[PDB]
Amino acid sequence: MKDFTTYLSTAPVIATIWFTFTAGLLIEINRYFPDPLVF
Amino acid sequence: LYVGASQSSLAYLDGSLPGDFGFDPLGLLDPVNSGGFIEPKWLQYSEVIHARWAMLGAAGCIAPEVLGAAGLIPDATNIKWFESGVIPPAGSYNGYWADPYTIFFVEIVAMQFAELRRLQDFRYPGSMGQQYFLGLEAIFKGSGDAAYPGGPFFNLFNLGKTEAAMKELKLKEIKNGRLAMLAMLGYGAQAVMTGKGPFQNLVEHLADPVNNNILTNFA
Amino acid sequence: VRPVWFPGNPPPAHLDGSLAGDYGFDPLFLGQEPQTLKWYVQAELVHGRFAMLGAAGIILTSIGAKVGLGFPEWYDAGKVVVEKNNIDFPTLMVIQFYLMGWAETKRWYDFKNPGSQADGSFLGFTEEFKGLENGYPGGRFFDPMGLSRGDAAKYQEYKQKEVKNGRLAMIACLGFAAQYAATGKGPLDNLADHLADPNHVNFATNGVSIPIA
Amino acid sequence: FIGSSTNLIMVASTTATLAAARFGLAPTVKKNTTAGLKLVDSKNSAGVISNDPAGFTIVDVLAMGAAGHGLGVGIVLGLKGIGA
Amino acid sequence: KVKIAVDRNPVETSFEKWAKPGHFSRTLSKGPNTTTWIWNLHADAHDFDSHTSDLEEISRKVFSAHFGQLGIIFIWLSGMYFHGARFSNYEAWLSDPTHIKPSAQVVWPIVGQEILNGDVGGGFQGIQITSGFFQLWRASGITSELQLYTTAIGGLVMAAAMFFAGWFHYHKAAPKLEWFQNVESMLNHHLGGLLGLGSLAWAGHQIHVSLPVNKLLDAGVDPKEIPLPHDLLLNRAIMADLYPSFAKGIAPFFTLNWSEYSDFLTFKGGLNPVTGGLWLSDTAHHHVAIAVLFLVAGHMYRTNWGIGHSM
Amino acid sequence: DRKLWAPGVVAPEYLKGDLAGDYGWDPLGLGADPTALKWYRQSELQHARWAMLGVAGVLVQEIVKPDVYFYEAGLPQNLPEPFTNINMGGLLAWEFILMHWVEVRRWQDYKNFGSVNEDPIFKGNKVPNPEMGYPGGIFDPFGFSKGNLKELQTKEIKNGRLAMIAYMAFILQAQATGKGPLAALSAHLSNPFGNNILKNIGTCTVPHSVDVQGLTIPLTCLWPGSQ
Ligand code: CLA
Ligand code: CLA
Ligand code: CLA
Ligand code: CLA
Ligand SMILES: CC1=C[C@H](O)CC(C)(C)[C@H]1/C=C/C(C)=C/C=C/C(C)=C/C=C/C=C(C)/C=C/C=C(C)/C=C/C1=C(C)C[C@H](O)CC1(C)C
Ligand SMILES: CC1=C(/C=C/C(C)=C/C=C/C(C)=C/C=C/C=C(C)/C=C/C=C(C)/C=C/C2=C(C)CCCC2(C)C)C(C)(C)CCC1
Ligand SMILES: CCCCCCCCCCCCO[C@@H]1O[C@H](CO)[C@@H](O[C@H]2O[C@H](CO)[C@@H](O)[C@H](O)[C@H]2O)[C@H](O)[C@H]1O
Repeated sequence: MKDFTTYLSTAPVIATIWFTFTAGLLIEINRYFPDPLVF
Repeated sequence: LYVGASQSSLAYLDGSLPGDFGFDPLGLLDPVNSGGFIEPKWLQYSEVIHARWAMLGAAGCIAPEVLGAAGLIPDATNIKWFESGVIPPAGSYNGYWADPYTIFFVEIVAMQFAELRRLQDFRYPGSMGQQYFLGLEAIFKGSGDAAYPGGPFFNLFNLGKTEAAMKELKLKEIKNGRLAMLAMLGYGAQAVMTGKGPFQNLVEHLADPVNNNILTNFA
Repeated sequence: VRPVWFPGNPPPAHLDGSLAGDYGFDPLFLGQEPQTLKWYVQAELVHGRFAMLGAAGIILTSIGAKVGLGFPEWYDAGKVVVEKNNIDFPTLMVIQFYLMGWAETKRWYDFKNPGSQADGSFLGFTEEFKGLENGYPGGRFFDPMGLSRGDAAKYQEYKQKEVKNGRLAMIACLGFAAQYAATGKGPLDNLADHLADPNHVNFATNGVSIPIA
Repeated sequence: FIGSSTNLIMVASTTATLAAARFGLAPTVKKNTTAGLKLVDSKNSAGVISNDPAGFTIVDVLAMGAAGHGLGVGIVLGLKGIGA
Repeated sequence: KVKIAVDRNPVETSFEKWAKPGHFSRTLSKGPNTTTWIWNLHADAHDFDSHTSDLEEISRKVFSAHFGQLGIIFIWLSGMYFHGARFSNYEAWLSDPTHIKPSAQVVWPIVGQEILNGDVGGGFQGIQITSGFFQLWRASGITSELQLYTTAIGGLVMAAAMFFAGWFHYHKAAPKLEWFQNVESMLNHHLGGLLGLGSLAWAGHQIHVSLPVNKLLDAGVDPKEIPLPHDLLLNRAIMADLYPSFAKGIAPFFTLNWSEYSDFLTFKGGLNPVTGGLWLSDTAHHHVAIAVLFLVAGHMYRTNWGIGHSM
Repeated sequence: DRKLWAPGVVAPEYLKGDLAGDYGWDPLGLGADPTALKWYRQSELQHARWAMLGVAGVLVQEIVKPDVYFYEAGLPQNLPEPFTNINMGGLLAWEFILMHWVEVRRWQDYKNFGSVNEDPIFKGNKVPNPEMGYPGGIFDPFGFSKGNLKELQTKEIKNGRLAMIAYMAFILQAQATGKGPLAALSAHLSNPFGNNILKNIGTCTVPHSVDVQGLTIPLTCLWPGSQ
């Protein structure tokens, strides 16, 4: 389990998780606030 | 002994196991570099399990038809084995206390306890005689052999008192099981060909063996 | 020696029979790391204790609905209370997060720092918030009758009953959701139907649990 | 079908193959042909035992049976195809 | 002696190596000091020969890597069958194949991308596919999204089996080098079993399902009223009506009266005028012949008996 | 040593012949645990004595009142005067209260032998209670224990085991035939081949439910037969 969590802490895994989180956040924002051109 | 014997098989087939008639053309019981399910212990145990289920099936699939002919059971029962409900497409009996999926659940829960407890004794010999199981664990100690647990219930009448007598009975169990496993293949092959019952097939082959056989059935 | 979940299979090493309800069940080794195991212990107890209140709430209100006492089904109670009593959903929800937030954060920091909530910081209360064990905060507020501070053996037996009754309630709440989703009726309506026809009214004949049936 | 042209052809074909191997007029599990199309002692691995005097094992029968079947099928369908 | 030979519990199943990048290499296991290490790790990941000089270990890695590939391909196929059952216009296209465009990919409505859901027809909006799956499924005789969904579930069960096989044949029962070096046995099974049996089995599906279903489709019968494949497999009278020779059963096969099966085993050539594709009766007689040819070919190499050839 | 349940069987080590009616018969090994054997022996004594009273009740009642069916005597409308149509609830009240006392007294004797062997009211009144399950004294008002108790314990357990099988015969015969145990014998003797389990089995002659003074009590047979 400790080794498994270390594997989940590897650069590629963290990147996939972090980028999936960031992409999701941006998508959801555009899903609830569509066509945002200006502040 | 039996046709197909090979010098290669004579290496491991020394006649200790029940039904060793020297027949291993594909070299499956060779202990050298063995592993997975291709190993003597699992394969002998599997032949006996298949054999015991096949002996009960060869009788269960041919019993209702015979008894129905003898008039000992109502015609309502007396149904063909493939028409019992195991394969609804081929037919199903609507006179059970519950529907088949309800009875099948009862089967799942029952078999899982029976099979997984039998498995644990093969994996950890003597384990099923330790943890409490309503006092039944007293009869599940088993022996060092998985296919022959024996004990107060599995060997109720203590038959096979001597090593020789038990060896003979083990030879008779494997012989009758191997025959029944072949009968069960016949029952399935003859149900696809004629679409009739195993008993009916025998009755026709006696009523007229020439016009009632596989070569005639092809047409 | 201790009864295990799959008879014949040795218990995992991180499970030594010390914890209440230890039947050596951790097939995915999720509690292999100790500190993680302590967290999951409080998690199972917190989930289980809520499920026990939930199950007892659904069963009583379901009995009152089975009889003619006008108690709404569990899946309809939320709307009845708000509508009949003109209660503002947003206000009730935020009030809950305020109260639960305070109690949960104090329980959280006790886990992070055991005994740290008994300094008198909260209205001068000290001993009622020290905590006896992980997931077992005795004292005079949470154990008002002293059952944990009297007869050590009785305390151990009570802990076994609590975890087992909590795991049963957690299974029962999953059953109340699955049965409502599959049948659309209440839990005691499902029990009456089964009792009436146990061989023809069950999951195998609900038309949903087994799709090929 | 019994005694029919097809039946006779099939029976004779399989019989001829079995006989050829049985009398060393064909390759066997213990007799293998050389590049010069000969017949020398082969070295079967499984080494199935045969009480048969010429050591004709069941594998030899299986092989001859297949060869003979193929021969019979080809002859029957071939004659049918050539009208004969 | 050709035989099954394996080593038991050769490699432990732990995540210890998962947390040690470059464990497979003597140079890479030391860890990274420059960015070149990252590239080297990925570039030398599947070069087993460079990992170890043991052929048996390399062979065991290759075998399990192939089971991993087979599992990947199965997931891919299950997705295609699933998207055909849940995100496609196949059922409408079955009724009107000359006008409705095949589509099996629907996009979510976000950032304006829903424009990609074109008006493909059949009351459906999605991306037009060109993989040819709709025509393959029609040839196979699939007429419902239920059949596509069931095959998708089957493919995932097969993918799980492939990944299991990969783990089992590397960590539990790893075949020894002698096993892999049985080229004569491998060719006999791949020609006779994989190819010949595969072709024979496919002929079975085509004769009992593809030919009657497609004959009814070409006759103009609505896909809803066509008999289900099992109805055709369990009833000979229906198949006999569509193909008179089925009334004779398999007698003609064992009596060498093959000419009787001329109505489903044909040599027409050319193209079916209704669909523009090859005749399925021609594809059926073809796969039956392929099966026979490859069954013979798989009995050429010597194994555990004297008969056969030595490469 | 002693006679066993079968020729060639070896008695379990825990069955050495101490308890009466010991044929070394424990196929499922439920007596291997001493605590369990003690409870199961009490349970066997309870089922034996109750079943012997039941066999005798069904037979005596059948002879005295051959018109009343034992399987349906519990129905209040079939109660003898002046108990006909008596409030069944009130009747269960007496049985629950009385049985609960006697059953908890006997139970406490199991938990602590010789702990409840005295009249809780009129002190001095005490039962000998030589062995658990055998109180004696007021319970043995004729002194038959003062003799060969072990041989009498054998007759009790043997007659009890036979009565337990018989009672279940009466029940199953009642369910398949609809008649009591002497009426069934007569029907058999009337036409042995005509009336027998071969034909009787396959039919449950018991309704699915009965209304007792306003309450529906669900009823079931011991096998899925035509009901
Ligand atoms: C390229 C594929 C492939 C190959 C070459 C092998 C090869 C081998 N396997 Mg293996 N295996 C595979 C795939 C493969 N496997 C898959 C996908 C699984 C997961 C289901 C397994 C699970 C598995 C287990 C659990 C075991 C093996 C074992 C073995 C070894 C000897 C057993 C044997 O195969 O005898 C021949 C196989 C049999 C006698 C059993 C036949 C049962 C099959 C399922 C019946 C039908 C097979 C046929 C292809 C089905 C066609 C379709 C059907 C509708 C007719 C052998 C080296 C055994 C071993 O380790 O020995 C040391 C062993 O224990 N395999
Ligand atoms: C939980 C199950 C499990 C566990 C704990 C292990 C553990 C281990 N395995 Mg292993 N293995 C498994 C399942 C498992 N395996 C299965 C199912 C297979 C069949 C494919 C294999 C086949 C296998 C081989 C052939 C080898 C190992 C090896 C090893 C050891 C080191 C390699 C390693 O794991 O690093 C971790 C490696 C990875 C995380 C890479 C993942 C590979 C996946 C399948 C590729 C997926 C790519 C994706 C589909 C497409 C990407 C496209 C892109 C655009 C995103 C290690 C102790 C190696 C060894 O023995 O040590 C030298 C060895 O050579 N395994
Ligand atoms: C009838 C026998 C048979 C069959 C059908 C196969 C089939 C296959 N073998 Mg193979 N093989 C066999 C015998 C057989 N083998 C024998 C006897 C040996 C020892 C000499 C080998 C040694 C061998 C090696 C070294 C390799 C293969 C590989 C393969 C796969 C190549 C991928 C492909 O093109 O097919 C397409 C794929 C499919 C059609 C999917 C269907 C596959 C199912 C599971 C059919 C079952 C095959 C299996 C042998 C049946 C037994 C399983 C049982 C043990 C549980 C393929 C599925 C390659 C591989 O890695 O596969 C993982 C490979 O490297 N085989
Ligand atoms: C893989 C290829 C394949 C398969 C699977 C089938 C399968 C089938 N064909 Mg077919 N066929 C094929 C290729 C194939 N065919 C080819 C290539 C041709 C061209 C020559 C034909 C031409 C053809 C014709 C003309 C006909 C068939 C027919 C049939 C059906 C009946 C078979 C029969 O009569 O008895 C065959 C005997 C058996 C299948 C043996 C059965 C053994 C059983 C399954 C074993 C069970 C054992 C087990 C232990 C039992 C216990 C069960 C458990 C619950 C306890 C059958 C479903 C007939 C039909 O359509 O019927 C309507 C028919 O008329 N076929
Ligand atoms: C030896 C050898 C050697 C070499 O080396 C190789 C080889 C050759 C491979 C090997 C082998 C061979 C063989 C032959 C095998 C076979 C098997 C079988 C047949 C089985 C069966 C098997 C069979 C079986 C189990 C059966 C079973 C059955 C049962 C239980 C039951 C059933 C039933 C009944 C009653 C009735 C109903 O109504 C229905 C049912 C439900 C259905
Ligand atoms: C003299 C003698 C003997 C006898 C023996 C015998 C009797 C033998 C024979 C045997 C036999 C009787 C054999 C045969 C076999 C056959 C087979 C084995 C066949 C097979 C078939 C096949 C393989 C086919 C194939 C195919 C198809 C299916 C399709 C198309 C065509 C073809 C051909 C390709 C004895 C013992 C008495 C001893 C003493 C002396
Ligand atoms: C050789 C083994 C490997 C291939 C196995 C193929 C079969 C697998 C089992 C499922 C199919 C069973 O085979 C099934 O047999 C019945 C027998 O009544 C056939 O039934 C057919 O022949 C019977 C006579 O025998 C006719 O009365 C019936 O009208 C006709 O449809 C089904 O059409 C066929 O589908």
